[PDB]
Amino acid sequence: GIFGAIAGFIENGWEGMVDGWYGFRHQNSEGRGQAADLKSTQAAIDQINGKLNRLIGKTNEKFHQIEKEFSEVEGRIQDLEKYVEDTKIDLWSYNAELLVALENQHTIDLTDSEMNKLFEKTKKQLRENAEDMGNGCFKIYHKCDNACIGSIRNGTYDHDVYRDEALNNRFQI
Amino acid sequence: GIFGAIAGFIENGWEGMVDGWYGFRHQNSEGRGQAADLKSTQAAIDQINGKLNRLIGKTNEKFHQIEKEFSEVEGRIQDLEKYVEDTKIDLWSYNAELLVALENQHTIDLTDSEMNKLFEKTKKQLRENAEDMGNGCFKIYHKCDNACIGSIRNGTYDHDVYRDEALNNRFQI
Amino acid sequence: GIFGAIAGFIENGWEGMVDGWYGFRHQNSEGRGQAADLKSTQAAIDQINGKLNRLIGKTNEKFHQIEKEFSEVEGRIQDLEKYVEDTKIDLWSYNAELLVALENQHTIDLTDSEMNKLFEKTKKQLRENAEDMGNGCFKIYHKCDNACIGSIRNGTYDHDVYRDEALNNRFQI
Amino acid sequence: PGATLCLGHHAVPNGTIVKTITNDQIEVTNATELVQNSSIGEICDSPHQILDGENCTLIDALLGDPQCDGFQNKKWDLFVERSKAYSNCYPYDVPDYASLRSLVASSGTLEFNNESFNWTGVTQNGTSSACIRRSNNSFFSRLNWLTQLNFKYPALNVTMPNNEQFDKLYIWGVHHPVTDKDQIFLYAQSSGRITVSTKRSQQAVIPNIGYRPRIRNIPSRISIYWTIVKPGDILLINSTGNLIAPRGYFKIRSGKSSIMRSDAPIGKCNSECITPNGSIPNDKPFQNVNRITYGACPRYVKQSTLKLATGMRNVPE
Amino acid sequence: PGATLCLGHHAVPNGTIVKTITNDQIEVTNATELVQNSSIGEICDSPHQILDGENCTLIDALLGDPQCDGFQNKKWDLFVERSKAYSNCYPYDVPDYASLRSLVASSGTLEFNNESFNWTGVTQNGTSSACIRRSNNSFFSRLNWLTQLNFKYPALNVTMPNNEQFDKLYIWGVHHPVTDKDQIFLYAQSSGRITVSTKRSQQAVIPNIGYRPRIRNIPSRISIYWTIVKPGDILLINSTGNLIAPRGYFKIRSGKSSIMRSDAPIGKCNSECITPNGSIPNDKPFQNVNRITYGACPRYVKQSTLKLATGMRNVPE
Amino acid sequence: PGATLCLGHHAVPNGTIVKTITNDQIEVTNATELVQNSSIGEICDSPHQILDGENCTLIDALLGDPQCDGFQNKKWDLFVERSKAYSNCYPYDVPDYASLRSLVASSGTLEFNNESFNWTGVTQNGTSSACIRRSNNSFFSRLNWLTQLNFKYPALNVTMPNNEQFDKLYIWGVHHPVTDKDQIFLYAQSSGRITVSTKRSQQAVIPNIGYRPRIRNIPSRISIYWTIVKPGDILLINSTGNLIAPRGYFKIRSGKSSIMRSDAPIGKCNSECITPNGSIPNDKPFQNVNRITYGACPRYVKQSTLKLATGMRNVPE
Ligand SMILES: *[C@@H]1O[C@H](CO)[C@@H](O[C@@H]2O[C@H](CO)[C@@H](O[C@@H]3O[C@H](CO)[C@@H](O)[C@H](O[C@H]4O[C@H](CO)[C@@H](O)[C@H](O)[C@@H]4O)[C@@H]3O)[C@H](O)[C@H]2NC(C)=O)[C@H](O)[C@H]1NC(C)=O
Ligand SMILES: *[C@@H]1O[C@H](CO)[C@@H](O[C@@H]2O[C@H](CO)[C@@H](O[C@@H]3O[C@H](CO)[C@@H](O)[C@H](O[C@H]4O[C@H](CO)[C@@H](O)[C@H](O)[C@@H]4O)[C@@H]3O)[C@H](O)[C@H]2NC(C)=O)[C@H](O)[C@H]1NC(C)=O
Ligand SMILES: *[C@@H]1O[C@H](CO)[C@@H](O[C@@H]2O[C@H](CO)[C@@H](O[C@@H]3O[C@H](CO)[C@@H](O)[C@H](O[C@H]4O[C@H](CO)[C@@H](O)[C@H](O)[C@@H]4O)[C@@H]3O)[C@H](O)[C@H]2NC(C)=O)[C@H](O)[C@H]1NC(C)=O
Ligand SMILES: *[C@@H]1O[C@H](CO)[C@@H](O[C@@H]2O[C@H](CO)[C@@H](O[C@@H]3O[C@H](CO)[C@@H](O)[C@H](O)[C@@H]3O)[C@H](O)[C@H]2NC(C)=O)[C@H](O)[C@H]1NC(C)=O
Ligand SMILES: *[C@@H]1O[C@H](CO)[C@@H](O[C@@H]2O[C@H](CO)[C@@H](O[C@@H]3O[C@H](CO)[C@@H](O)[C@H](O)[C@@H]3O)[C@H](O)[C@H]2NC(C)=O)[C@H](O)[C@H]1NC(C)=O
Ligand SMILES: *[C@@H]1O[C@H](CO)[C@@H](O[C@@H]2O[C@H](CO)[C@@H](O[C@@H]3O[C@H](CO)[C@@H](O)[C@H](O)[C@@H]3O)[C@H](O)[C@H]2NC(C)=O)[C@H](O)[C@H]1NC(C)=O
Ligand SMILES: *[C@@H]1O[C@H](CO)[C@@H](O[C@@H]2O[C@H](CO)[C@@H](O)[C@H](O)[C@H]2NC(C)=O)[C@H](O)[C@H]1NC(C)=O
Ligand SMILES: *[C@@H]1O[C@H](CO)[C@@H](O[C@@H]2O[C@H](CO)[C@@H](O)[C@H](O)[C@H]2NC(C)=O)[C@H](O)[C@H]1NC(C)=O
Ligand SMILES: *[C@@H]1O[C@H](CO)[C@@H](O[C@@H]2O[C@H](CO)[C@@H](O)[C@H](O)[C@H]2NC(C)=O)[C@H](O)[C@H]1NC(C)=O
Ligand SMILES: *[C@@H]1O[C@H](CO)[C@@H](O[C@@H]2O[C@H](CO)[C@@H](O)[C@H](O)[C@H]2NC(C)=O)[C@H](O)[C@H]1NC(C)=O
Ligand SMILES: *[C@@H]1O[C@H](CO)[C@@H](O[C@@H]2O[C@H](CO)[C@@H](O)[C@H](O)[C@H]2NC(C)=O)[C@H](O)[C@H]1NC(C)=O
Ligand SMILES: *[C@@H]1O[C@H](CO)[C@@H](O[C@@H]2O[C@H](CO)[C@@H](O)[C@H](O)[C@H]2NC(C)=O)[C@H](O)[C@H]1NC(C)=O
Ligand SMILES: *[C@@H]1O[C@H](CO)[C@@H](O)[C@H](O)[C@H]1NC(C)=O
Ligand SMILES: *[C@@H]1O[C@H](CO)[C@@H](O)[C@H](O)[C@H]1NC(C)=O
Ligand SMILES: *[C@@H]1O[C@H](CO)[C@@H](O)[C@H](O)[C@H]1NC(C)=O
Ligand SMILES: *[C@@H]1O[C@H](CO)[C@@H](O)[C@H](O)[C@H]1NC(C)=O
Ligand SMILES: *[C@@H]1O[C@H](CO)[C@@H](O)[C@H](O)[C@H]1NC(C)=O
Ligand SMILES: *[C@@H]1O[C@H](CO)[C@@H](O)[C@H](O)[C@H]1NC(C)=O
Ligand SMILES: *[C@@H]1O[C@H](CO)[C@@H](O)[C@H](O)[C@H]1NC(C)=O
Ligand SMILES: *[C@@H]1O[C@H](CO)[C@@H](O)[C@H](O)[C@H]1NC(C)=O
Ligand SMILES: *[C@@H]1O[C@H](CO)[C@@H](O)[C@H](O)[C@H]1NC(C)=O
Ligand SMILES: *[C@@H]1O[C@H](CO)[C@@H](O)[C@H](O)[C@H]1NC(C)=O
Repeated sequence: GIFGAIAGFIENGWEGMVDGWYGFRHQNSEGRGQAADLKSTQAAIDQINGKLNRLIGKTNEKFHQIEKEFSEVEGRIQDLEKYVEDTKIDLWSYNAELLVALENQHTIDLTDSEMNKLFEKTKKQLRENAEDMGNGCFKIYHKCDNACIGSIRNGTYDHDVYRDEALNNRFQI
Repeated sequence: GIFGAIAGFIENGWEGMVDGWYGFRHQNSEGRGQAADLKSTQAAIDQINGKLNRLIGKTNEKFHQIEKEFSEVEGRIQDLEKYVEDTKIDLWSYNAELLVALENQHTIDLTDSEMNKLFEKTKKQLRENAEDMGNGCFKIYHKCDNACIGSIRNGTYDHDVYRDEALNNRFQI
Repeated sequence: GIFGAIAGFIENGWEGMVDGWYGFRHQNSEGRGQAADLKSTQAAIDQINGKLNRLIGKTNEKFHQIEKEFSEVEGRIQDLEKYVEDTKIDLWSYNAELLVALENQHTIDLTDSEMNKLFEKTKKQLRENAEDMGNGCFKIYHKCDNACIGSIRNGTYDHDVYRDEALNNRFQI
Repeated sequence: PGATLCLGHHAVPNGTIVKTITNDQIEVTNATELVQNSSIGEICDSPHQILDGENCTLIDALLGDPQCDGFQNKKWDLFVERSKAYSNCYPYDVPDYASLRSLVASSGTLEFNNESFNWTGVTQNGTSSACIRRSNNSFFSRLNWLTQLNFKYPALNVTMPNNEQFDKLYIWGVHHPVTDKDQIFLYAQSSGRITVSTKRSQQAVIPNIGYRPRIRNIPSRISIYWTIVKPGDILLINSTGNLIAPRGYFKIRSGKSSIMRSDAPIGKCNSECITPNGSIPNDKPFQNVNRITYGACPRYVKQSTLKLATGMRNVPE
Repeated sequence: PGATLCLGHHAVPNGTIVKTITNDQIEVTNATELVQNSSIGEICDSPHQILDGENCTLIDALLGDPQCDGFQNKKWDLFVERSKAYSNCYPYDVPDYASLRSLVASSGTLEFNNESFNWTGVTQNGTSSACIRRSNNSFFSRLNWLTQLNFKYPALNVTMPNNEQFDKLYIWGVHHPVTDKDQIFLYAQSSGRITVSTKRSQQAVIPNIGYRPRIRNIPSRISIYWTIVKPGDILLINSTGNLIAPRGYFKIRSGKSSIMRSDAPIGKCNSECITPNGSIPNDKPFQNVNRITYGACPRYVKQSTLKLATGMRNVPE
Repeated sequence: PGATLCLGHHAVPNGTIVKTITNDQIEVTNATELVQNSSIGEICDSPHQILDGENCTLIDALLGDPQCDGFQNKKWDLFVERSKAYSNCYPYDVPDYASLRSLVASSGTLEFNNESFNWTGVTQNGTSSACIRRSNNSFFSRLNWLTQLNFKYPALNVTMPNNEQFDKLYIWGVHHPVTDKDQIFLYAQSSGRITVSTKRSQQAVIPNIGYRPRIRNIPSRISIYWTIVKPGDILLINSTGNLIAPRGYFKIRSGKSSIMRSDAPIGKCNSECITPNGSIPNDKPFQNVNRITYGACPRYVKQSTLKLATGMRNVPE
């Protein structure tokens, strides 16, 4: 995808994450765990639902039209009726092909984007207390128990609380 | 937007910025201020003008066509004339709907991108002398008066001049 | 482009890189050199080939249609035949114009993206051992001979080997 | 020691293949179908007013073929013509059959008003053994077969003004006898002539006496014509033999009515979109069931499937 | 202490709602309208050559109805036909009226060249009280009503070669008298016959004697026909009564000319795009004023508004 | 000291200008053309079955003009009609020429089966000096000019049932003599009449005696008509003079056949896409060579060039 996260620097998805589309796995002093991120998940879902709302249940009413099957050979007029219809169908068929290709490229890109946004947000949050391992994981350079990990996931992590501990751990020899 | 800056990590826009689309607000020893960034502003504007030039004042000449209103009931030929026109109009109406949707998605994304590019450029510029607070703001870890702030905005900021001061401030206990 | 790398923070391309689309130039103790990155190059090429495969050698068969040139003045029927064809051609001409514009915007953006992905990957790889100079170049803060540079290009660079040396060089006065 | 925090995304074991700008096969976590590819095999009677032609074509119902008497004055949103339909009255043809069928279909009504035409000097109500109604010889219900009276057929010059605020549709015909003999027996002179006119139109027809191949054992024919008469205008029938006279006019309306050829049975159900194959759901934007449709329908396309991604790229473990 | 440097973007207090791929309502700082939804209510006389039909249809101007004499030999880019137009000469019809109107409209000229047809044995220049010109009985200016001379109408066999490098358009007609009496009074024999031919065509017409409903109190008619004669070809009129003869030919050109039904007044102004509602600006790519257009025009669409974002997402403080 | 590692991308000295959403001129490293703008100037004989009309129109080959005898029973995917084609048999016209040409073109075969029509009381095989075959007077090969025998022409009433499982296409005509004299010399009565009918159709034609401008010095004409007869149906020719009789029927098929007007020479080569300019390669999705095409062809567009970027933005050093 165009952001390079999904099928990119994130090696693979998590089949065992069934309560969200994006989220966090951690390991700390109290174990290892997983939690879905609802905001990023909802952001992706809302956008996909927006597309769907623009395409599902939105059909157009037509009534009396032209004939499109013919039991007799007639020549010029019938040639024209058939050509008009063939023309129309090919144009709509093209429209449908293009629409799906564009929509699908865009869906993949926007979902990749949301993954990237969550990663970026988390990176900035951690400030000088963690380093990016390159695979979507941060090495957090301080004790970070379950409440600490929760604080990161919930946006209440105060980097200043841990900064001294983290800098000492990062920049030791 | 797809970059996550506008309506993303940048909490909101600035109604009081009327001389550009993107820019800088600062606080330092001499006060607080705002300045537009002309390059990013112009980059967005140029792209939007490029679209507009592809759509405004570019109409197509048609002369003798077919009739499209009828005062008598005729059957087959008139059915065909009406169907051809209805076909055409629906195809153009689709084209117009799609065009605007795609153009608008793209305009939002490109403007988000330019915001992101300016942020990234500034981040790299500051090197080890500042940290990203996560909301589009950098905490600059050295005295940075008005000329200093101007130097950042103008691309003449020499990070080496302040690096010792900044590192000492960043990595203290 | 939408990522800001190609014709952005990367000042210009390299005419002397003829064995790949993206790559690395270095300077170290043993000289200066260039090497193509095959993975990023192939990623761009694969995507462009994917487009091409969707457009080249994929034509549609039509046989008996309507007449489109006329040696006599006839009025209503001929007006309709001409209008149907003019309608069709204008719709396809629009489709072709739009297709190329969208495809080309996308090709520029995806190639910009791949440049950006390679830059990001390299940045993360280097961890605390290098700093981004803002122009696509990293200042690597340790001795990094040819095998070392090769290790970065090949994804076998172990940042821990050099970290002490690099931190000392980065954070000196 | 510290901690590790990894950002990630879901994946499924059963992904779906979709197309993009650059890839004709890429796996996403989920997708939805945009092409409706099936029908339920019946035409729902709701919410459109369906009129099943059964054995009658619309034109037979119009003329009043005896098996079509139950159709008198009925309206429809959609008239459904069956492939088994057949005529069983006097054999006939309609020059520009297709246009008459179309304009009646589109009008959406068989509403007929009788009018008292002044037919003096001729025998009215001619019947035939080729058009049996309730075991008697009969004729088209809406047509009046005029023949000689007292071995005479005088020149008709009959007027009917349209003082309504709607158009009137007149259906009338010409009889083509099989022989010069039969011609004189029916109309008292060797050559028929019909002129039907209005202020803004005139249709002139001469019969062609002669044999045609037998249809239901009848080698003679009737040719059917129509004339629309607007408000303030007048119908003039100026004839000297061979006229198959109108008994009145059909109302012509405008609206959403049409006709469809189908052998799908009518069901007691509710579906907005009708195709000849049966009604189809209209949740999807596209369909490949039939290019022929009526109502709020997905657009016909050639593809049998188009999958819209409704999830991210699927990257299994 | 140090400093803080924040990157940001503008916003406005009055944003505009636009559509995207995923959102049918999202606010941006600015947008521009892509659908032209209004006209100025008049058809600008520039830059296209406008010919206002006034009381004349193009066909009436062609035939030379007396109120249309001011139209002789005029050209147009766009002929404008008014709904109030009416004929006031001999009542007539034109089989395939629509095609003649179209081909003349498209030709864009009423240029007429007189030709000296050899009309021997008949009285030329027949007139009528149903076609008053300058208080006298008259006739269509471009048509020559031929009648009997000395109670005879001999067989005409008149030739006119096209030795020009353009096509010639011939307009001619058939008169349908009201009675067998009137027929003999005018043409000396009971049955008319007209044959108009070229190397590559032949049109044969028999008059139909009889009453039609009165139009401006006249119950007789003229049926109008046309014939195009190419370079190297020849017009042959082989007639024995009832001919309404051409006096010459119209030039047929090709180019950008057309015809439009409109009641919008002509204004002294300059606008490229004409609709029946009036001229419309053509800055926008689309329009919902009228599917009928002439000139450099936005394309007709069903939407009444389509807003193109010309700014970023608007995120007020 | 340390090291420097710079990331970058290639560039070329000779970039190509392409269009995007926002820029009508942006330079990329490489691009490919999507509009085919040239032909090789010849129509390849493979892989479609090409039938070069040479001097014959399809209709002349159908009727059996003597220069077209080599065309008998031939099939085609594409019939190519040359602008130099000319008729050299009895001068004729075809009402709705365009439709007959179309339906034969589309059928793709000149397969003709002779049938033994019962022509009793008339002289068969009439010939003319206007249709020379091998230095003798002749006629259209597929038509049978019937004339009087022993100064009589009795009433024909000839039947031909279609007991095949295909449709039959019948071509027949009416002769229009130049004089009442010539009429009697040929058909023994002053007035011809032809009626051709089936169960589901009837075509009636009266000859028009009179002069037409000479074509190859002949001032008389034949008018050509056609009749399709389905399985279970019957052809009835009920005539009393002036009939140009069919000798049999053409098979009508359906499939991929057509006709094209072109003066491009036929080459010994292989190309899927044919235009009147010559065959064109079909690698590109679009083409601006000709709106007229046959086979697997790029779609006609107005643009003469559309460049698809196949590389990144080009940023020279
Ligand atoms: C894969 O993607 C598709 C498309 O996003 C997704 O299908 C959607 O699933 C939802 C939920 O299952 C469907 O919503 C339902 O639609 C039906 C039929 O129209 C309605 O009857 C339902 O209404 C009831 O339920 C609602 C709450 O869910 C109540 O609020 C309501 O009052 C009713 O009780 C309901 O709206 C939706 O129709 C489909 N969409 C499509 C296009 O099929 C699918 O679930 C995804 N698959 C996976 C594995 O994620
Ligand atoms: C919201 O977005 C729209 C579209 O981007 C934007 O409208 C544009 O504004 C500009 C400037 O106001 C317009 O440019 C003018 O157009 C008129 C009419 O065609 C011309 O007469 C003008 O020419 C004069 O001015 C020029 C300098 O501005 C001179 O160089 C010239 O010689 C003339 O003196 C001028 O070109 C433009 O037409 C519109 N575009 C559209 C599509 O309406 C609008 O301003 C934006 N709104 C906000 C609040 O930003
Ligand atoms: C600029 O972009 C275009 C489009 O990407 C690019 O053109 C392509 O180049 C390749 C390689 O030169 C072409 O591939 C060849 O096509 C021909 C004709 O169809 C085939 O005969 C060739 O087959 C032989 O070679 C193959 C290996 O290359 C063998 O495997 C095979 O068995 C045959 O021996 C071959 O496939 C391709 O056709 C074009 N595409 C187009 C659309 O023109 C061009 O090279 C790029 N320019 C630069 C400077 O990069
Ligand atoms: C002119 O030719 C037509 C067509 O061939 C002739 O029509 C045929 O006339 C005979 C005479 O009765 C018909 O025969 C009848 O058939 C029915 C049905 O099977 C049968 O029950 C009767 O006992 C009788 O045999 C025949 O069907 C009919 N054919 C067609 C195709 O219509 C006609 O006779 C000729 N006319 C003249 C005046 O010579
Ligand atoms: C055949 O029928 C037609 C149609 O009904 C008859 O036409 C009518 O003829 C009368 C006789 O003059 C016309 O009356 C005149 O009307 C004018 C206008 O108001 C009036 O000023 C005269 O004093 C006179 O009353 C009548 O308008 C006309 N109707 C129509 C509809 O055209 C015709 O008479 C019949 N023909 C024959 C030969 O019997
Ligand atoms: C009715 O008018 C037509 C059309 O003008 C007359 O046709 C013309 O008839 C003459 C008499 O023979 C033709 O002349 C011949 O021309 C040939 C070819 O050059 C020449 O070789 C002969 O020696 C002779 O001169 C003339 O071509 C022909 N014109 C056309 C246009 O067909 C016809 O004579 C008139 N008919 C009657 C019955 O009066
Ligand atoms: C709906 O009916 C149409 C028309 O009968 C079907 O399309 C035809 O299918 C048959 C058999 O598969 C083919 O021989 C014809 O060529 C098809 N005709 C056209 C015009 O496509 C169609 O298969 C039916 N669809 C469904 C879903 O029942
Ligand atoms: C429609 O026509 C069919 C066939 O003509 C009718 O079915 C026949 O009806 C007769 C008379 O009652 C029965 O004797 C036969 O059993 C039926 N024949 C066949 C082949 O089915 C049918 O009844 C008519 N339907 C309507 C609604 O009028
Ligand atoms: C331009 O004129 C057209 C045609 O008269 C108008 O469209 C019609 O509007 C009336 C009244 O609103 C409706 O009853 C018709 O159904 C409309 N006809 C069609 C074909 O759409 C149109 O409103 C006018 N537009 C402007 C801007 O003046
Ligand atoms: C177009 O026709 C109208 C109506 O026939 C003409 O207006 C009438 O002209 C007469 C004769 O001078 C006047 O007595 C009336 O006052 C007008 N009647 C009405 C109802 O307006 C009009 O003059 C004609 N216009 C042109 C340009 O010839
Ligand atoms: C193919 O032939 C077509 C038709 O003859 C050419 O298009 C015409 O070109 C001439 C001369 O340039 C113009 O006068 C006509 O107006 C054109 N007609 C149409 C319908 O466009 C075309 O130039 C030829 N193309 C090639 C590549 O040979
Ligand atoms: C097609 O017709 C042309 C012209 O009628 C024929 O060419 C002439 O043939 C004659 C008779 O042998 C020669 O005397 C001339 O030299 C030719 N004239 C011209 C102007 O070329 C040609 O032979 C015919 N072609 C076919 C295939 O029948
Ligand atoms: C974080 O939010 C979760 C979700 O509701 C909550 O249960 C948890 O207590 C929070 N943890 C911390 C440390 O704030
Ligand atoms: C930065 O550029 C501005 C804009 O012109 C200029 O006025 C200012 O003096 C510059 N400041 C510095 C510190 O370079
Ligand atoms: C890196 O990969 C290249 C490419 O094959 C190889 O030749 C080189 O030896 C590698 N260098 C190191 C230091 O791993
Ligand atoms: C994938 O498998 C699950 C598990 O049974 C099933 O519920 C789901 O509907 C499947 N989804 C798709 C899109 O195939
Ligand atoms: C019309 O009716 C009148 C009066 O009955 C009669 O003289 C005339 O011949 C009729 N016309 C036709 C064409 O039958
Ligand atoms: C928004 O308001 C300003 C202030 O009056 C006005 O000048 C401007 O034109 C408005 N713009 C839009 C797009 O509504
Ligand atoms: C054509 O003119 C000739 C000579 O005047 C005449 O004999 C013939 O009858 C005319 N034909 C017609 C159809 O009037
Ligand atoms: C650019 O120049 C090179 C060097 O001669 C040439 O081989 C190549 O084909 C050119 N490419 C394009 C796309 O013009
Ligand atoms: C008519 O010509 C055909 C074909 O040359 C021949 O078989 C037949 O015997 C001829 N018929 C007569 C009656 O001369
Ligand atoms: C049809 O043939 C029969 C018998 O030969 C004859 O009486 C009748 O006049 C013919 N009809 C025509 C129109 O020639």
